[PDB]
Amino acid sequence: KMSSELFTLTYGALVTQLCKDYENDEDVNKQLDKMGFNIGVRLIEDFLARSNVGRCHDFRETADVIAKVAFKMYLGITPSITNWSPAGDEFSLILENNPLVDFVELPDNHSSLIYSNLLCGVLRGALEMVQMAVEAKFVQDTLKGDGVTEIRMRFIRRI
Amino acid sequence: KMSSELFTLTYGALVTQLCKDYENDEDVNKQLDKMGFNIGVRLIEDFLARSNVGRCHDFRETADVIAKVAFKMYLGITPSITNWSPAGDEFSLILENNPLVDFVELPDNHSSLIYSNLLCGVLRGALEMVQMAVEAKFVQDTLKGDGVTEIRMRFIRRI
Repeated sequence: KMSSELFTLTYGALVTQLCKDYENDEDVNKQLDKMGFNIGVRLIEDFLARSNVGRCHDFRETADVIAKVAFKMYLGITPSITNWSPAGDEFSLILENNPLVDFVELPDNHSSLIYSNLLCGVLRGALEMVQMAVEAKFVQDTLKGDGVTEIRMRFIRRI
Repeated sequence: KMSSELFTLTYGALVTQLCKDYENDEDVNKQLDKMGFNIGVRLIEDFLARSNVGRCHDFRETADVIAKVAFKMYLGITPSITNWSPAGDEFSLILENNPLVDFVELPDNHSSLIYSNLLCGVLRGALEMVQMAVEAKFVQDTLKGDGVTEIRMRFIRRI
């Protein structure tokens, strides 16, 4: 196990490089999400090998495992699961900080950048590989002056 | 604290992006080292705040702190310190794996890529900020079929 500061600074270098390569926040958002997807498709293999979940396609069990096991294992934090839809097909992950944003305050010119957008791709890619089509999106971000960071996750369909 | 697999895959995404941006292994090596330098100049502040070292410019004490505290804290591993020069101005860090290379075997066409070159920049940038000019370079790499990964560090001058 390792503390996170070298990880967060390395992620910072990646965002910096993408900003150099695209000079447009929406393009950066997109590339972070695509990279995250590729990471998630690989990361799920590590996770399933190390965990006790096996084969399952239950959305609530999935929320619990993501929040209480995967976030802890890979980011050192445990977000809360809140704000369930009536159908039980949508939930939020609530993070007290932004785990990738220790000490990285945004320029006012970059209001549209979703700095930690990689994480949405990772969630979507990982779950695709266990036959669950989901959408993950930031709806709050402490970097933008919100009181929490919130990732909203929606179950679309079984694959 | 967090396990390393999301960190190593994120670093992988960074190397991948640089390979797309440059298509030349030497250019990638250079950019990783430059990014590492920028990271090290920031990381040293985190480290000094969290540690008991204060103000010091002793090369052997520095080797010990790097190996036994900083590597453990930021990468979850403790390299050995070996192979001291007679003058005590050069030493090696010996790593049993490549910490950033879990599951990333190189193409034969990329023999010149120093995949984890970011780490050399981090070492040099961090030490510059405590007034020590050093050179850090990979001299062995498990990714290239060597039996260990070895980073050679040389003290140049006080700044």
